Amino acid sequence: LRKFKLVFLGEQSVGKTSLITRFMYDSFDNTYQATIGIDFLSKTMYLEDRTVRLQLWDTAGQERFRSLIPSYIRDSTVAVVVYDITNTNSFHQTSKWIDDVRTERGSDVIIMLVGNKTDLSDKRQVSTEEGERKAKELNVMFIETSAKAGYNVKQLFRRVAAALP
Ligand SMILES: Nc1nc2c(ncn2[C@@H]2O[C@H](COP(=O)(O)OP(=O)(O)NP(=O)(O)O)[C@@H](O)[C@H]2O)c(=O)[nH]1
Ligand SMILES: [Mg+2]
Repeated sequence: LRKFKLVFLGEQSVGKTSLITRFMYDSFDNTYQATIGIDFLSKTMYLEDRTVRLQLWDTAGQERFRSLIPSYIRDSTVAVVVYDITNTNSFHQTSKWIDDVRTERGSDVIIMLVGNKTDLSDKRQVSTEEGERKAKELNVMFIETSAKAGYNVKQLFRRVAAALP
């Protein structure tokens, strides 16, 4: 089968896992269950009217697990790097995650920068335009989402899939 190989990266608590579960299961939980190490989903699905093997690695944002991540980045055609629009540190820290992807794959990768939690726009600390500007500077795609609301979650996956050969 064709593969659709993604890795989710980003600081702790930004909503990596929640994006994945909203997409795959239409499921969201307010309760925080930290990802420990690297979790994995492999599923045969239909993409754009073809059978595709999804291989999705969901990494922990905690620094203590970061040493595990390079081999998973190496095997991933798509890297999804997530931040929380309410947390400026999480936004600036996307740089190291993108650098980690470049270290392993150079330009031979699709990267999507995601500003998540737009349902919390009252608490927004990073503008949409700041995100767009950073993405363009780094030569990566950009989207804003809300895993909680189910906003732009399917679109995230559609857009990275559309970039696959
Ligand atoms: N309001 C709101 N909360 C969200 C959103 N996405 C995730 N959360 C919340 O933020 C917390 C962390 O979410 P989670 O998906 O576990 O984040 P993660 O990036 O996978 N964390 P880790 O790196 O620890 O695995 C949870 O309490 C979850 O409910 C969102 O779009 N909006
Ligand atoms: Mg997680």
